[PDB]
Amino acid sequence: PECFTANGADYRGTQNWTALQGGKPCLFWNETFQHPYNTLKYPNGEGGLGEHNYCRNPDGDVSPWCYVAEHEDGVYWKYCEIPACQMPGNLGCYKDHGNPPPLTGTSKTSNKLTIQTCISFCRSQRFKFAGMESGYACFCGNNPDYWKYGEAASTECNSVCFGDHTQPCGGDGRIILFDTLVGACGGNYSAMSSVVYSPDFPDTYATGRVCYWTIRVPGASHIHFSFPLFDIRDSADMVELLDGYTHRVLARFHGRSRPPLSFNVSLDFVILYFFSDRINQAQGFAVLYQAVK
Amino acid sequence: FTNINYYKDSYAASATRQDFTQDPKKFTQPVLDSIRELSAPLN
Amino acid sequence: FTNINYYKDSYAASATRQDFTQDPKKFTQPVLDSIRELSAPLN
Amino acid sequence: AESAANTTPSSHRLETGRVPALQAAETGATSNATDENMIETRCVVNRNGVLETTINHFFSRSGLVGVVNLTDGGTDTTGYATWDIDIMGFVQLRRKCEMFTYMRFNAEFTFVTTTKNGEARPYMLQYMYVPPGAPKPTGRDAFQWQTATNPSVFVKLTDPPAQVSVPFMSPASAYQWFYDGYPTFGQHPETSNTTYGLCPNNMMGTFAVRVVSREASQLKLQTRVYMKLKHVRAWVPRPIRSQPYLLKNFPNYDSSKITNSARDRSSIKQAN
Amino acid sequence: AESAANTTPSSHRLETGRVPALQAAETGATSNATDENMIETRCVVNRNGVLETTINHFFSRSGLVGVVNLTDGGTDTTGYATWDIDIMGFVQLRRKCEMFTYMRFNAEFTFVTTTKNGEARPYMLQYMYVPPGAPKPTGRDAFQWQTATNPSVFVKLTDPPAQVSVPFMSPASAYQWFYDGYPTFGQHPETSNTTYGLCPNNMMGTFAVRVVSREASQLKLQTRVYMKLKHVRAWVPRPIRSQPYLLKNFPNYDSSKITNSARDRSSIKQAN
Amino acid sequence: VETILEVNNTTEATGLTRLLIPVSSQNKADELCAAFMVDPGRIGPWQSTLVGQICRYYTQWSGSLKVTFMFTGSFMATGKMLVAYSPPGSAQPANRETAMLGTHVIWDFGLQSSVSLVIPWISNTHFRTAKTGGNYDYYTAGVVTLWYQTNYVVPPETPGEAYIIAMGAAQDNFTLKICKDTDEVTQQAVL
Amino acid sequence: ETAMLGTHVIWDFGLQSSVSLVIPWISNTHFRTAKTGGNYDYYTAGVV
Amino acid sequence: SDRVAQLTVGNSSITTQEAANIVLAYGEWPEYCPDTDATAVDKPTRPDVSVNRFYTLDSKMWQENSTGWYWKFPDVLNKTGVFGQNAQFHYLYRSGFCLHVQCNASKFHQGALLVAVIPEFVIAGRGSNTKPNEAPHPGFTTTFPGTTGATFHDPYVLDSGVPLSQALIYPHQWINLRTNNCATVIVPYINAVPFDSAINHSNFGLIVIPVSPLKYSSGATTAIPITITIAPLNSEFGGLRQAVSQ
Amino acid sequence: SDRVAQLTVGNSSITTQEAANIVLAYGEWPEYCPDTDATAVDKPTRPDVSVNRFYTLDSKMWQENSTGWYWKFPDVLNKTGVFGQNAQFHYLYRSGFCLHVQCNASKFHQGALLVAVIPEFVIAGRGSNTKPNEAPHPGFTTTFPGTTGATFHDPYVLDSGVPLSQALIYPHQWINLRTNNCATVIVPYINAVPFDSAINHSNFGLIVIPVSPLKYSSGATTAIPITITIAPLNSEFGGLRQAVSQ
Ligand SMILES: *[C@@H]1O[C@H](CO)[C@@H](O)[C@H](O)[C@H]1NC(C)=O
Ligand SMILES: *[C@@H]1O[C@H](CO)[C@@H](O)[C@H](O)[C@H]1NC(C)=O
Ligand SMILES: *[C@@H]1O[C@H](CO)[C@@H](O)[C@H](O)[C@H]1NC(C)=O
Repeated sequence: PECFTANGADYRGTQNWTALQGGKPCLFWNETFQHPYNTLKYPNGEGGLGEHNYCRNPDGDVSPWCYVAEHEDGVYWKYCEIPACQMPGNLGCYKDHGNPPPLTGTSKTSNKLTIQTCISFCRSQRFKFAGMESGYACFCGNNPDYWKYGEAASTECNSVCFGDHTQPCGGDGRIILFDTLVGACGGNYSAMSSVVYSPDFPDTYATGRVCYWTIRVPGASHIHFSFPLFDIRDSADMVELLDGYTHRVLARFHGRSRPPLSFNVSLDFVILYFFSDRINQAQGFAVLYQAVK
Repeated sequence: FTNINYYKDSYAASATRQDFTQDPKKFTQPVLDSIRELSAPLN
Repeated sequence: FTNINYYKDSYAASATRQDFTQDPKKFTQPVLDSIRELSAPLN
Repeated sequence: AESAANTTPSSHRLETGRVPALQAAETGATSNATDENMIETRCVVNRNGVLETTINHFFSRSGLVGVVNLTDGGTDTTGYATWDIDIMGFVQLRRKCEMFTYMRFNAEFTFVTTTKNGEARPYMLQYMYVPPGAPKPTGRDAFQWQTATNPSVFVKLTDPPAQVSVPFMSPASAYQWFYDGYPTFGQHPETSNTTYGLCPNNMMGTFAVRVVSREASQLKLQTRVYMKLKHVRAWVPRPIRSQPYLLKNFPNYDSSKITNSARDRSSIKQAN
Repeated sequence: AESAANTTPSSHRLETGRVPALQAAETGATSNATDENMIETRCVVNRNGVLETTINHFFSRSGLVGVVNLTDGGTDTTGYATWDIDIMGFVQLRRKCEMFTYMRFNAEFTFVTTTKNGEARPYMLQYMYVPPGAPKPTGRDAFQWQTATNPSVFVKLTDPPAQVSVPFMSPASAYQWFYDGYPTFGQHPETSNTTYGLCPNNMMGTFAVRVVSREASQLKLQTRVYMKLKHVRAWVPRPIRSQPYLLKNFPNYDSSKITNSARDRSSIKQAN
Repeated sequence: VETILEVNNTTEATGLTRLLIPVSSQNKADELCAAFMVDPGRIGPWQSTLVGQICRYYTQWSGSLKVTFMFTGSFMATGKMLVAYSPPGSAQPANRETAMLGTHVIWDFGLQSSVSLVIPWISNTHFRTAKTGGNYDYYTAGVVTLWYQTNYVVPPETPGEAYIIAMGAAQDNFTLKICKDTDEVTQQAVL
Repeated sequence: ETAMLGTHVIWDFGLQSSVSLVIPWISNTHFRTAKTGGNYDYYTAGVV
Repeated sequence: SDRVAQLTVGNSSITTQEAANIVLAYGEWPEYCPDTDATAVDKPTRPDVSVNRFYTLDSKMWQENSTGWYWKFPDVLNKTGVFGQNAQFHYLYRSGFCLHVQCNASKFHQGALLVAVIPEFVIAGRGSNTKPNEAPHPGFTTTFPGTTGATFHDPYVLDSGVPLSQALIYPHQWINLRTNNCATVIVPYINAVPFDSAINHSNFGLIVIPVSPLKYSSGATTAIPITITIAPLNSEFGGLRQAVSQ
Repeated sequence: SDRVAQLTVGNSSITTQEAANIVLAYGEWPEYCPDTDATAVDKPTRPDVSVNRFYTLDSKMWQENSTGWYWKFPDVLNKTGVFGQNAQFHYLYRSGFCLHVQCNASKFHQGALLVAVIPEFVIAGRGSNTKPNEAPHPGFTTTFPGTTGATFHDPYVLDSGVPLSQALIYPHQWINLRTNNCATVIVPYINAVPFDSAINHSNFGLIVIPVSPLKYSSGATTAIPITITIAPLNSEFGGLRQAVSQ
């Protein structure tokens, strides 16, 4: 996994094509004096801008994109379909035809529709998969076959949402799939190696959020942790690592503390604590773990 | 006008003049006692 | 003459007769007091 | 009635004995409660038309009826292609047509023929209408293709599609897609009634087509039939089917895996 | 008024009280100073016509409206080609049409289809008009191409261009290219108002086209739409735009790099 | 012609109990019963009626509607209800004191056991498109909510759970426009 | 913006240099007592 | 003056105390075949008494888990009496019908029934097989139940693929146990041919479906039957030959 | 022909099955203020639709130990809808009212209610203190209960020192659960001044008092609510100014 964000804002890859099969090359980020995004005004990164032609996202778009060579046909920029750019919990986009929908369940329409509102609408009714299309949709379901109409390209399903303007809400006749596990408070996690997001991950986290993520594995030796994404700019809210046998605290992370990229614990009953505040909320976490058997 | 036919047959023409005869009381009120509008249906 | 239509619809015809109704005083003199031609506009 | 309906000005009433909003539904009648015997309305004159909702404007659409293949091979060829004329093959025109019990109309069949991969070469075709009782042609050079006392149409592939007018030709007074009965007499089985519901007064012969040539033609044509209704009269309206069609000439549905008439909601006390 | 205007013979005046050349512009009215209340004119009868300057003769031009591509590849093909019907894509007919606020007319869409390098092979096309609310066809062999209760036109490439008449189909009383408002309710953001100015009563469905075949056709067509206005009525004239268009469905202009309405001169005291 | 609305179209229901509205004796003095949308071309209760399929064949509708309820309880069971219609604007009303500001009819359980709430035509334009939301909320019609007026009182030795059948039809000013294909059928097997 | 919801007159400084604001009789009863406040605020007239 | 009625046809009479108004199907009374619409030449017979009377069928107990029942009217009274005997000897047949369904209870029971006629009520087979050799078809006692009757399996789809909710377009009537205890529908001859065999073709069928379930407290009566009577109004017969059974 | 009624005002309608005749208070219909009796100069506004309709309040469960409830009508619907919004901006007000109180039960319940209007229904304080500093006075939610309502403490003396037995001189109506289930009283504008503020003065008040207790056997329903609807007939407003709350 390379993209731990719903729009691919943190994507540092070396794909200098728009698509790997039947694509046109991307222009360099230093040969683009004509357009307002180049390294001549954004040095030292600013989304990732060096002397390359990689598919970045500096403007807060719904997907990574590059500058294509203008062939006197209008469009001078295309979306880059990155196969290894999907947050764990994003199944992909699929087609939507008619009276049999891909997700047999309840539906909801709204004038403000982000990813997390639909995920919470599908989760508060005990459904497994979420889904949305054309900006205003929320299709819940529990069926194991949601690909009955085929899988579509990720560049096709990049219509913007309504409550937020940096998230892709599928497209016209194209539904984007999500799991209901992302952005929740707590879950009996017993898989081998999963990901844990903060509450209301595609949005900002709410005020007064506190939950318990329990990690139990059937007899592994030790667990391995990692912290791909971490952005909290306040001194009140904090993440903790707890032990549930005699209730001792392993580690205490804060906004002013830079956490290590990886460390080890020889335990299998890990507890996660997260006390929110009421003053400032910017972004959550994307803790990825792995258990060693 | 209205594309009159050029044939000896009569079924080979186009649609003839319209007919607005609805008469919808044969389905909505198929009863024998004419129920008044301002009254109780049962006494 | 003038290519009359051969259809049942009325919007499928060509342009009908012209209409020279200009009435340009609704834009040039949109005032209530009728200003005379040989007079001062303000007294 | 060239327009819909007009509303007369109404006012409030404060008196006993007159109840227009208590129409009993046990009588089998529809509530006749208007707006003027209710909340205070105004005077509006309605100029909205009711012309499009008539039966003659509702059934004057062509739609697809049948698809006929013509392989015309070299060693296992057939040459001809018969197709019995029935409209219960494509669920769109069938669903639109099966909301009535007895109908009577005229037809405007149109034949559109194309090639397999898509191409229009100037090959001449021959469309033949075989009424019930006439022998069916067996072979591309059979004796029945003489078309003596038999209507036929000669048209090419590059020409515009042919279009013929078919009258009302049922032996009864009207058509019917629902025949609750039996065509024959005697004893009827209990295990498999393959003869129940067989519409007797609906068979209209078989449509045939071949290619006018001598030896053969290495081509695979595929003609489509479009039937337009006109001069139509309908009787005894029936409810519209809410189950997926399963068979050609028998109304059936899956006992298990039933489809509800409406979709599901989260709760009953919630409009969204 | 079949002609422009006639001039009556005038003469000189030497007297006080009558001032026709002092029309005050603070009143919001246009100066009504004629020639006869000024320099001495003659008697001329004018036979110049005013017929060409009418709205019906000013909007009866076709112009280009839309260009629709159809790749029809072999492995990453699409087959169909939808195009939402809107006239704010080409700045010529848009600039001619956006000098009024409310308009109402009928259309005479004409479809001209050619090949990539330029050639007219006899391939049959199918133009479909999908109204808003009808499902869009997905695929070159989809279920929606049956055209039951849906208008469509079948024409070839070698045939003359098709031409259909479209009526006035807006739910309101007239069209409008300027809607100072909001389509929905609730709270509206301050950063990016992507919903401001969205004309609600202007969407007219989506136009669709495919190739009638079985397998495929290795060809890249490109059809052009020409819409002629007729029976047109205009209200509330607006000033003509003097800035270059920048977006499809939003009137915008460049804050910096502003274009003046007139060109530059050397000095103000010089006519050349 | 009146036809049974399907108001109980949620899950946990079989085919026959899908067309009924349960009425019991509420402990709280005021509660909300079943509610549903007005637009007959929208997926919901108006899908089980004949007028809903007719309006699904066409694309634009006008005119007033009629929803006729029917009480199928016992003879000794009495009570009052409040059926209320509300034009567009805010969401579904939370309490009765907000919902009774619209068009409402006080209904009783007497010898005549059916009331007919009429839904007036309160649109801004002449025609409404039979299409659900998204960007098409411009053509929404409103919400019909059914409220408990007084209670469902019942004598002893009598079942305290009745059912109300909901029926719906059209008025004299109901008119349709542009015809199209319905969306009730998309796929079909080769017959 | 709160005071202009009542009875108001827009006045200019022209050749005529006097405006006359009329104060209409907007009382609930027929007569008002010429008495100040306390418990007698029932007969107040308003603010110009 | 309206909740009471006495229907007398021939030598039979039906008295009631709690009734709604009679339902006349499609606004047409049953009348004799006019000479313009006729196509046979032999003179038809008209008994006018022995075949025009109220024949009472059996009663069926309406339990809590009941689904419904249906009949075929030119088949129910096809073996019982002078009407059946006259219909077995002849080949042509034409008549109207008067209907009456009794269902009484106390003022403490609740429930509602839906009695209606369905012209050309063809029974659908239940299954998910499209092969012609295994496609399920109904038996003869399912298509033509006889004087007994048949039950429903999926009364939500009317056992025909057509929803019950839209079945209010037919001539119908409700039996609400708090309002009335009987329902009456008069139906004329509905067919696309003037005369037709009364053995190989049922014109229409009656259907009784309880949409509101029967509910009562412990202590009341528990046997609630459904009784139906049929009057063949304006019977005509033609084509006299030997008597056939079926 | 008299126990049924449909009251339609504006966009609302009230249907009933068991009703007595409507009660018209003092034989006077609500009418607009005549020019002879008027005293203001500014032209009054008359919405005639948005403020003239049946507003339904909340329901109140009628238990066995209930005492009664009362409201103040130019105060109940003073914050709800166009009538309240129009009454907060204006200073003068004049209107009549149409009343309707629903209370249904089975044919096995017993009890009777008394619904009546009392012009100038001033609430009395309860206590035995004559000193001005400790004399008990009712609070604002007791004098003006709002859209919710207030309960009685001593409904035998109407919470005003006046006996309930003599309260039949007011325009009244009974709700006897064996006879009817609704009561309707139409009342005109009763005041000694033509126009008056609808915020600092309630003209009259509705009162529902169960004199006969609610009784039923074990097994029947136990939730018996009281629902009330109000129609402001012939509303007029004057003296337009800023909107006040209270
Ligand atoms: C993309 O980058 C790689 C370096 O890994 C290089 O070999 C390749 O030529 C580049 N392609 C383009 C189109 O820039
Ligand atoms: C942009 O960067 C590439 C990579 O080093 C380089 O080859 C190219 O010359 C640069 N362009 C300019 C204008 O400096
Ligand atoms: C954790 O253990 C793994 C192997 O068990 C090792 O590769 C990794 O370096 C360890 N991490 C740290 C921070 O020591």
